[PDB]
Amino acid sequence: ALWQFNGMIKCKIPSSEPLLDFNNYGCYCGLGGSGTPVDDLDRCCQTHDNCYMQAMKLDSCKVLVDNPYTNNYSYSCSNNEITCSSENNACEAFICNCDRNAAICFSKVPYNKEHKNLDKKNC
Ligand SMILES: [Ca+2]
Repeated sequence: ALWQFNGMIKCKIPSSEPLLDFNNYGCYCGLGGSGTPVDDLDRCCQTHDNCYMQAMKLDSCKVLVDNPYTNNYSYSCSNNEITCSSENNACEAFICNCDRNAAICFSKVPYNKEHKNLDKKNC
């Protein structure tokens, strides 16, 4: 869910408030997304959106009424490393991996303040 995703990002970027820093960034970081990613961070978000769409296609996820945003899963942050739990059932395990991948992606690319709250006229 959103609360676990927030924590994974802070796990990799301890100085951030991910729900403030990465929401509404580019054409893809935030709800929805279309167009050509504006930079590599925006591309991390595009990949993440695709991952969520893929999760949605899984039989296992289609059984739950809960979408990725509210679907809770278990993970730990230790020494700034993220570990998705073996106790997650298939859907939750898939979503946890989508989240883990984006958090690490976010921690490896430049952050461009001029892409924050981007006019979706660029998308
Ligand atoms: Ca998005």
